[PDB]
Order: sequence, then structure tokens, then C-alpha cells
Amino acid sequence: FVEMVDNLRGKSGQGYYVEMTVGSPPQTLNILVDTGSSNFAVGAAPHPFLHRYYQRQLSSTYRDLRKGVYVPYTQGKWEGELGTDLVSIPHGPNVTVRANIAAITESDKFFINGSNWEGILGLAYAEIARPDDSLEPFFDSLVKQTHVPNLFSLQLCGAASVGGSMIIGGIDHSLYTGSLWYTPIRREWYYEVIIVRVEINGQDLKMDCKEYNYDKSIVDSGTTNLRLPKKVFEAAVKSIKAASSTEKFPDGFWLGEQLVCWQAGTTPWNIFPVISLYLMGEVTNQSFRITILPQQYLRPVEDVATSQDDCYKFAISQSSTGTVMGAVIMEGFYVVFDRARKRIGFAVSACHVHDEFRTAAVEGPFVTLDMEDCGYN
Ligand SMILES: CC[C@@H](CC(=O)NCC1CCCCC1)n1c(N)nc2cc(Cl)ccc21
Repeated sequence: FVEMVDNLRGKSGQGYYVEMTVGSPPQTLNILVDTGSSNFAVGAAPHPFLHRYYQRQLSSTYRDLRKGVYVPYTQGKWEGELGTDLVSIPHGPNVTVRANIAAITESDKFFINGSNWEGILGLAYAEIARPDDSLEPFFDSLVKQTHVPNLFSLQLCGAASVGGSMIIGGIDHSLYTGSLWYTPIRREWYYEVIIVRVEINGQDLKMDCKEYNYDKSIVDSGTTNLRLPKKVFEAAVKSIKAASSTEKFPDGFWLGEQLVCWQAGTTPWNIFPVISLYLMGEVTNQSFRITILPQQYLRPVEDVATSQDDCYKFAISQSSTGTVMGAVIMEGFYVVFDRARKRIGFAVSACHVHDEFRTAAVEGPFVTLDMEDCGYN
């Protein structure tokens, strides 16, 4: 696993990418690690944002599937040609698999201007694969062709430049401290989990637990913020406002539209509360909690090429599509995607940033009744 440690790189807010090789002879590409999608889709045309792109025709092991794919989302679409080719990960397991590859020939608002990645590794399940669930995802192809165990674990470490580790086929003990606790994957499509309880400095948020998972709660490496449903976001902010009422901040700060600055390098971490998220456990009526520090949700401002000091951005935002546990959560925790056993493990990361008096935690067990009722149908 030592060869797989520190195999992730990226820029702040632009995601985490891993080095991958496709085709014969091998073409080296930087590929976004994405637990929020299920397609292995790489740029295959010279879009001006891209450093590199996949050249289908120069690979002797490339096979044209003779079928297109069209993936629209919100502000954009990505599209291209479906095919298969030989894929390997230089700083991964020593194997080569024939996997599905979507050669992106056109996209709108997909690639990020200034980033160093040229494609995405959809690490989620077949059901959200496009055009349909018969297009086998990369990790499915990996496990079915090799003896690599059906799991991977992510340690995202966040610093402009960021690093991390994607351990494929196991768990590295030295990437976490304390104990690993597991939450069941509710449904195999996104990495869907169930939040049963939320606390702010120990104070229960007092919401119907169905609100925390409306209409969904996912673990996504392709998202930066901790995104919460409107009604949950409202209460959490109102609670964070209350905990830190010794200082008032502009209304735009809570919306992520304005920055807040203190004389470097202190900085009142103490007035900001810890946020505990209770997740459904492996056992009936059993749950566990993950505690995030003010240091996870107050991020040093991305691009301050004019504005020095300390300065911060509020990294909790509202969502209309359910809870998203992004880098805000994931950078605080070593996250194990145990696909073979339908579960996701959380343990305090060895690379999380802690303050002088408080510590991030994964603790349990807790008694929580009707946890299944917190999931939305
Ligand atoms: C479901 C969550 C969203 C979050 C998002 O919008 N992320 C930024 C997105 C990541 C994938 C490359 C393009 C930018 N999301 C993720 N994780 N992967 C996605 C891929 C597509 Cl085609 C659309 C939305 C995606």
C-alpha cells in the first residue's frame, strides 16, 4: 500500500486526481477521483482547458463500441463515443484491466479552466451509469478481472496545492487514528448513507431525522462543501450564529458570498462550534458519530491573488438534492468504501488539521430507534 500512498494531487476547490494510463502504448492522464458518478469519461478532443487528452485512434487495444453517450446535468452536458481499452494505475495495484471508456468529444461547462485533470473516474455504482446500468463501471471491471478486493479508501488532506491517498484493494492503518466505524450503504447507486441525528456543540438540532436525508444523503469526493437540505441548512447556520454571537458577520458570509478576516494568525476558533453527525450503524438501533471541527467548514480563501491576511470562506451551503458530504467532511476523515460489504467506514484522518483544545472524533455506539425511518421514500 506504500506505493499507493500520496498518489492524489489537485488544486484547492478543483478536486483530487489520480494518474492513470490508457491504451497501447500507454497514454498518461490525470483523472478526477469521483464517488458521485459511475462513468470512466476522458477528454478525447483538444478542448483549450486540457493539458492532455485521450487519442482513441493511436491505441491498438482500443475497441469502438459503436454507440454514443449523452449526459446532461444542470449547467451542461458532456458527450462522446463509448469504447473499451486497457487501463492501469501507476501508483495503484500492479494490474491491467479492460474497462469501458467514454471518449468525450464535446462538453459544456464540464472541465475546469486552470485544473490539471482531463477526465473523471466514476467510482459509484452501475445504476447511475450512463447511458444505462449495463455499462459496467471501472471498479466493477477491476474486481471482476483481477484478485483486487472490492474496496478502496480515500484520505484527502487539503494543502493552492492539495494532496491525498487512494488505497485500492484495502485499508492503510497509518492513514488514520482511533477506530473505524461503518455506516450501511442504503441503496447501490450513489454512495447513499443515512444521517439519524445532528448536534452543534452537543446541542441536538431537534429536527425530524427525515429532514437530514431529504431526499438523499451521499458521500461525494467530487464536491467541496458540506451541502445540507434548505431546512437543515437554515437551522445549522442559525445555531452556528448563536454559538458565535460575540462577533457579528455580514449576511452574505453565511451564503459564501463574502469573506471574514482576522489579524494573522489568531483567529477565534473557540467561538465556532463542533458539528456532530450521527450515521446509521451496522447493528439494529445502533449509530455512531463523526465530529467535525470549525477548521473543516471555515476554509482559507481559495484565490486571494489580492487580499492577504488570514481570511475565511463559509464552506457549509444549501442543497435542493439532499445532503452532500464533500471535502469538508472527507478531508477530516479517512473514508473506506467497502463495496464488498455494502458499507462506508469513517475514522479520524492522520492528516486532519486540529486546534489547541478540541479534537475531531469518530465515536460510538449510540442508541437510535427507527433509524430506517430517517431515510426518505
Ligand atoms: C452528484 C454530485 C455532483 C457534484 C458536482 O457537480 N461536482 C462537480 C463536477 C464533478 C465531475 C466533473 C465536473 C464537475 N457530481 C459529481 N460528484 N460528479 C458529477 C458528474 C456530473 Cl456529469 C454531474 C454532476 C456530478
